[PDB]
Amino acid sequence: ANPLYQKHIISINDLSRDDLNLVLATAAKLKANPQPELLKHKVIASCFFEASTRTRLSFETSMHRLGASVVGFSDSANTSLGKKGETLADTISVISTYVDAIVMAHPQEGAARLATEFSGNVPVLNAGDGSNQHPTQTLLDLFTIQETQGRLDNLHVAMVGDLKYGRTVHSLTQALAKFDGNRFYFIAPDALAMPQYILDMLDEKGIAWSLHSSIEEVMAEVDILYMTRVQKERLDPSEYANVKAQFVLRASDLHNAKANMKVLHPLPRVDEIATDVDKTPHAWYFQQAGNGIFARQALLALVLNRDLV
Amino acid sequence: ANPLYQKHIISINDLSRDDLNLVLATAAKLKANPQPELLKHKVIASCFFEASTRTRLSFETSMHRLGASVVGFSDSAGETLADTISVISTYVDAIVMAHPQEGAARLATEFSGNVPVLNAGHPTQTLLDLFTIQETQGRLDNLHVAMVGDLKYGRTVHSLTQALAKFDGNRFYFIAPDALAMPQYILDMLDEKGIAWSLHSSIEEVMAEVDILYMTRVQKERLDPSEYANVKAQFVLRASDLHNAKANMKVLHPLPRVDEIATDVDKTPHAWYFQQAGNGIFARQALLALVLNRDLVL
Amino acid sequence: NPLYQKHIISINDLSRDDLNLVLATAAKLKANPQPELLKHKVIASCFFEASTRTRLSFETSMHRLGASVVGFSDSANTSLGKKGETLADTISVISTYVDAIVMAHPQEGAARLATEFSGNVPVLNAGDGSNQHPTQTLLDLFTIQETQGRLDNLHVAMVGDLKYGRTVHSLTQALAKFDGNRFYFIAPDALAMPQYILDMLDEKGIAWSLHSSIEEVMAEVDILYMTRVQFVLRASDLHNAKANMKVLHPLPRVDEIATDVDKTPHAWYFQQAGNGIFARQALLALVLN
Ligand SMILES: [Ca+2]
Ligand SMILES: [Cl-]
Repeated sequence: ANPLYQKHIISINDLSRDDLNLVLATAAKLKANPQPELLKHKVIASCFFEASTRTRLSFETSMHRLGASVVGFSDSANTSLGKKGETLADTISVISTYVDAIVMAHPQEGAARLATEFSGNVPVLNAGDGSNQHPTQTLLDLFTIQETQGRLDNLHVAMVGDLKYGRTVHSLTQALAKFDGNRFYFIAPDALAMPQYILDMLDEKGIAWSLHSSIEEVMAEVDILYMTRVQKERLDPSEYANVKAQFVLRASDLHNAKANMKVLHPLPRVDEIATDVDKTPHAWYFQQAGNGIFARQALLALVLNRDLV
Repeated sequence: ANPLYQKHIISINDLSRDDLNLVLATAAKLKANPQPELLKHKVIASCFFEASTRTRLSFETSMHRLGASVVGFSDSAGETLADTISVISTYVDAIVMAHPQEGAARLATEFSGNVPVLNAGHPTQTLLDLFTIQETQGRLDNLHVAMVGDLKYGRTVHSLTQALAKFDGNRFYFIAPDALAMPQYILDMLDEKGIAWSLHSSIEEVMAEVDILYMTRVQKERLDPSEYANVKAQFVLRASDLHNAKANMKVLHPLPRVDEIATDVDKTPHAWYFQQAGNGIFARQALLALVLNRDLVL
Repeated sequence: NPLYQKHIISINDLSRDDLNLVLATAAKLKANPQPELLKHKVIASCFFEASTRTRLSFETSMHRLGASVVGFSDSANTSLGKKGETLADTISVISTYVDAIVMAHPQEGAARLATEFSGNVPVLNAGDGSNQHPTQTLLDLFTIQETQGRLDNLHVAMVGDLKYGRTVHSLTQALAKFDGNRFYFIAPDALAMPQYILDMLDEKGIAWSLHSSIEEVMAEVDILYMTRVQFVLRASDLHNAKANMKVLHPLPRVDEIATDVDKTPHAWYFQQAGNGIFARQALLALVLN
C-alpha cells in the first residue's frame, strides 16, 4: 500500500506517475495536518558533499518537522572523509550503519546511485548529483505547479537559462513528460541547450517541444515559466562566454502573461529574474521554496514509514 | 499579551524599559524553573554568516533547552543576502543571524516576512550583562559601576552605560587611557540626567566602593607603542587589586579576554565572567521564548 | 555507578571492571533501546580536529538517547583562532552551556588539559584525528566480545602498521587486562609492535609471537585485526579460517583489505563500525546518569 517504503530516490526516471501523485497527495495532507512526531526515533544523515545551503536547510527543516534527528556535514571540505584515500563506497557503508536514511548531494553525476550499492538497507535520497538529477526539487516543483495550475496535464511550460547543466530541468522535464498533453518551450544559449537525451525521450513519447530565442515570444501562452541560473561552477572553461545570463525576466515582460501564469525558479538566482518581478502576482519562487518543506516531508514519511499517512 | 511576540530584535535600544524588564523577569523565571518543551515544534535558523563560535553555541544551546529544533550554518566557509533570508523565512519560525557587514540584520528584517530576526552580532550581550548584574546584586538601581579599558570604541560599554542609566541612582566610574575615554555624548546624557560619574586612572582607588567591575580589552592598535607600554598595566586587573573589594562585588567581562584579567583572578570569589557567559543561556532563552511564543510563560 | 560524571580521556584509565560495565551497558542498550534516557541533556560535539566518522557516530549515539547536540566540525571554520580565544577559556565557557563535552583536537593531551577547566562537566576524548581514543577501543572490545562470546582465551592477530597504528597499542593493552589471550604480530620490520608493548605482555605472562605472513596463523586466529599503514588481505586467504573468525579494521582502509573480502562471512569491519553506536551510547549513559 506504500510503494515508496524503503525506496532509494535517485532519479525521476525510476519513479512512476502514481509515485509522483502519491508524494503530492501526502504533501498536501501533511501541509493540512502536520505530523510532528511521525519520524521520532529516526536519525537521518544530511550528507552535503557538495554544499547547497537552501536545499540542505529545506531537507533538514523537513526532517525536524517530522520529529527526526539529524547528523551530517554541509560541505565535504569541512570533513575528514576520504582524506586517507578511502572510497566513497566505504564512507557510505560506515554511515549506513549509523542512520535510518542518507540524504546526499554530491558534485559528481551518478554519485548517489553509486551510494546505493554500498548503503545496505538504508535508503539514499539524491539531493542533487552534479548536473544530472534533482528528484526532490522536481517533487516540490510539481507540488507547486499542481497547486497553482490545479493540474499537471495539458500545460505549456517554458524552461529558460542553463538547460544543459541544470539538474533541476532534467528531472522536471522527465516528470512532466509522465503526464499527458504538456508542451515545452526551451529558451537557452546554444552552448547550454537541453541535452539530446531529454529531447529523444520527449520525441519517443510524442510530446511537443521547440526552441525559442526569447521569453517574450512565448509569454502569451505559458502557464509555467521555469527560470534557471547558469551553473557557473559546472561550466567548461571554453563555455565562459555563457556565464552571464542571456535571458532576463523583468516585470514588463509579464504585460501579456496569462492570469494563471506563475514564474518558478529553483533558486538561487543571479540576475535572470529582476527584482521588480518579486512584487507581481506571477512571482512564485519563494512560495515554491516554502512548498519544498511539504514535498520533502512527504517523501521522508513515505520512504521511512511502512504505512501511509 | 506578549509585546515581543513576532518582533525583530536588532538593537538593544529598540527595547522599551517595560520590554527590558519583561526579558529579565523571563530569564530569571526560566533559569529557576526550566521549561524544556516551551518551543517544542519550533524550528529556528542559526545563521552565522561569519563564525562567532561561543555566541552561536550559546544561542543554539538556548534553543535546545526550550525544546526547539535547529538548522543553520556556522560560517560562510546584499542581493544574495536578501534572497537567502527570503528563502530561509519560508522554512523556519525564527532567524538568529550574525553577519559582519553594516546593516545586514536590519536588511534581513525587510525580507523575512512574518519571521522574526534576532541579531546575534549585540542585543543579547547587553541583556546578559544586565541579567548578570541584576542577579548578583538583586537590583539594577543604586549601584556603583566601574568600566575599564577601551571606553571610546567599545560598543558594549556604551550600551551597558546607556541601559543602566535608565535605572535610578547609579554611580559610574570610568577607568580608561586618555585617548580611549568614554565619549562626550554618553557623558552629556549622564550629566543632563543628574547621574554622577567620575574618571580614575587606577582600578584600586575605587575598588572599595564598586559593586560591578566591567572589564574590556585595550587593543594594541588603539595607542602608540610607547604609550601602550606605559599605560596598559593600569588597565590590567590582578587578584591583588581585589584586596579591598566589597563582598558582593563581581568582575564582569564580555569575552574574549587577552591579558587584561590575569588568570589569578579566575579563582577569587569575585570572578564572574564565566558565570556571566552562562547567563547568556537564560537571556537568550528568554528572548527566543518571548519572540516565538504568543503567550507569556506563567 | 563508578563512571558517573567521570572524564574519559584514555582507555588505559579503565580497569577490567570498568570495561565490563561499558560493554554490558552497550549490550543492554543494543537489546533494548532507551530513546529518552538523556532527554533534556545538551551535549557539545567539539571537533577542533574534524574526524568526521567518529563525530557522526558520537552525535548519532547522543540522538539515540534523546539528547540535543551543539558543536563545530573543524577548527578552521570557527572563531576560536582569534586573539584572546584560548582553549582553556573556550572550555570554561562551553562547560557553562552543556552537560558533557565530546572533543577531538589535533594536539596530544588537549582533552586532558580541558578537564582542568570544565568544572563539573565530563570531558570525553574523541582523539586527535587518528583511531587512538577511548570509544574506538571500546567498540573494538564490544565487537570482539559480541562475536567471540568472550574477551578471554582468544587468539588475536594484529596486522599492518603496528608502530604508528596506536589503536593497536590501546587494544593490546586492553586485551592484556583479560585472561589467557595470545597475540600474533604480523608487520614489516620498520613498523613492528613497540617494545614497551611486548615488555608489558611479558610482565603479565601473556604469550605472543611474530609471524612473517598471515597464512602462518590463519587456522588458529579468532580475531584478525587489520590496520592501515600510517600485507594485503584477500578473500582467498580465508579458506582455512575457523567458523568464528572475524576480520576487524578500525577504518578507514585502503588497499590492505581487498574489497573481495567484504562479501565473505568473516568480514566484520562495517559491523564493527556500527558497534560504535552502542559503545558510545553506553559511555554517554554511564557518564551522565
Ligand atoms: Ca524582456
Ligand atoms: Cl540517474
